[PDB]
Amino acid sequence: DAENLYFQGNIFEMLRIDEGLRLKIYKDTEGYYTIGIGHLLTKSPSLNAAKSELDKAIGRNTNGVITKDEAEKLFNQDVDAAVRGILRNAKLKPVYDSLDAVRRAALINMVFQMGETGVAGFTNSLRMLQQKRWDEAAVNLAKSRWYNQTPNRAKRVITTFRTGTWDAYAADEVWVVGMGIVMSLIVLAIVFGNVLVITAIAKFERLQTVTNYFITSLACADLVMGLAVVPFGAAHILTKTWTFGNFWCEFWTSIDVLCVTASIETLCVIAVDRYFAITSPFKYQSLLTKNKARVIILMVWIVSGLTSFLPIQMHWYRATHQEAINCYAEETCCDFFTNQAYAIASSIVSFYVPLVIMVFVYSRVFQEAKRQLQKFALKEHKALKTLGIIMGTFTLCWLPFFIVNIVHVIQDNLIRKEVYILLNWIGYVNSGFNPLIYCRSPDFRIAFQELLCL
Amino acid sequence: QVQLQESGGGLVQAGGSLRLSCAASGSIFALNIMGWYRQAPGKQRELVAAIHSGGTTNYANSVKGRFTISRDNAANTVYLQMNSLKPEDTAVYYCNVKDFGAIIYDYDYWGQGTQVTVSS
Ligand SMILES: COc1ccc(Sc2ccc(S(=O)(=O)N(C)C(C)C)cc2C(=O)N[C@@H](CC(=O)NCC(=O)O)Cc2ccc(C(C)(C)C)cc2)cc1
Ligand SMILES: Cc1ccccc1CC(C)(C)NC[C@H](O)c1ccc(O)c2c1OCC(=O)N2
Repeated sequence: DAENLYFQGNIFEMLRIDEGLRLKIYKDTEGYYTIGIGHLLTKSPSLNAAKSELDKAIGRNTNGVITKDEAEKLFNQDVDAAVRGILRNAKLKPVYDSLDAVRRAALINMVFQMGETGVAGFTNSLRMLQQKRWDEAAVNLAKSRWYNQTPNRAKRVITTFRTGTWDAYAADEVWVVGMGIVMSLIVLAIVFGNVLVITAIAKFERLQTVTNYFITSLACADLVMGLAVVPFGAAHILTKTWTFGNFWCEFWTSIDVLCVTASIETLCVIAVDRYFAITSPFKYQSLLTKNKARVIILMVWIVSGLTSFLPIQMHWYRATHQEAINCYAEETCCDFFTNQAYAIASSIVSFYVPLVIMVFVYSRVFQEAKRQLQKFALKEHKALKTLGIIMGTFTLCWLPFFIVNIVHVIQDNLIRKEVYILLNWIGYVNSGFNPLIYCRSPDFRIAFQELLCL
Repeated sequence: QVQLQESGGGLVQAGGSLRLSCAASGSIFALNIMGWYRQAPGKQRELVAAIHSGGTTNYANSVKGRFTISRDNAANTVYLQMNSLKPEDTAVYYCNVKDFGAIIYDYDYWGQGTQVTVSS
């Protein structure tokens, strides 16, 4: 067959898109307790009853959480059981034998979800599939209770019967392709822009100022983001696994919290710096010797190091629940789990304290402007646009992540994992935007003009 | 789109007094610095006297106690009062405007230029 190409059309890839890999017991659309990939633990309303059924199926005390290895085996046990039920049942097998392999998955998909006896209930609909009345059965199936409870999944199945193609499922794969090239472009902009900013200030003596020294610390944190944090995050998400061992992912996690904390705090430092330099240019200039601007950045990185490496390498961030323990003991799993104390403590230091200081700073900059020795002119509006981009971009990139992060602490299961990852990557791209915001100055544009060889 | 109009360039004897006046046109952000820079022959441009929009000033050490900077109350006009002029004070005084409209970087405006001559 020689088909090792991506999205082979088959039942296994069909159901995984529909059900999804969840390693903890969860309640499905109907309300029943489900684990793994659509594995129905029990029809009982007691989580305790579902656990013992799970423990009987697995053979150990799962505590409600199974490994990815075990979840795969239940799925295959569930798929083959659905295949056996079709071959055993007298209504399904005549329909099943007369179906091409693509529409066989759609029938097995139904039997997977609703069972042998439940799917055999479609007296007219199954009879239409024998007679190859696809569109006519498609309209028939859309009227079922199965359609009302899960309209989205039924559409994919009903369309799959109707066309005999994987059009309902093949489109999902473009997402992984488009996500990869988007994740790719993000790495380029962060590495290119930040190296370009670092190189300009270091090579050109005109740019070696105090405010730019703060820019340099910002550019270094954003650089390591694009070099270290972001590339492995793309590799982690696309391949669905971690391939570098436990130690390196805590060390990767350690760099992630390190750079983001240092980057955001430096934005806060730059904000206050410009407040002082704009509202008291002369007193401020007396203050900052080269040693202070050096010790300030030192504090930012010491504070950032204490938030990132010290809790993570000392296992203080470690969560205590069973699903965290397994991912901690699994070499290939590096999902992010933390106790409530670290999540709150890190969020305040990394984001909330800088946010409050930043918001207050630019407010007073805009507040100081009106009480000066002086009629709705342009540059006052033009200046207000500039800070709106600065604070607006910072806010819109990171405020969803750390709100959702804190919301995840207060109430569990409210944040699905995809939203949590998406917003972090929307936070990741602030590193690419920071050179575009803070390096608009005339001396930068000249330095970039010569660094790019005109 | 902004203008700087420099006035008061003078020939004067040593110890005499000069007054330099700068006026600005267009639209300038409220948070700004207007100052005076001089460049001596074969020397680098240096700060002489500066005033912030809020009234805070700054003077070079060589001109402290001798030069006084003042500002118009509402017309973006700056006056440099130079007294006890020394022959070392012989340079060309440039009207400056430091502009904070773009928050991250200060953006300068420069004046035309006026000659000050002190005769020993
Ligand atoms: C961008 O992020 C920062 C950058 C620089 C700093 S410094 C600083 C800033 C403002 C003030 S002000 O009182 O509000 N006033 C002078 C304002 C009108 C300017 C004082 C200090 C200072 O250095 N004060 C000195 C006392 C002093 O010399 N003069 C006080 C005065 O003139 O009133 C005590 C001090 C020393 C060292 C630090 C560290 C090491 C943390 C940077 C902080 C404070 C801090 C944060
Ligand atoms: C490993 C994995 C798995 C799935 C999705 C994303 C990731 C990568 C992770 C979560 C490490 N990105 C860290 C994120 O940028 C971040 C930065 C600074 C912080 O102070 C915190 C923080 O996360 C939450 C926290 O409480 N504190």
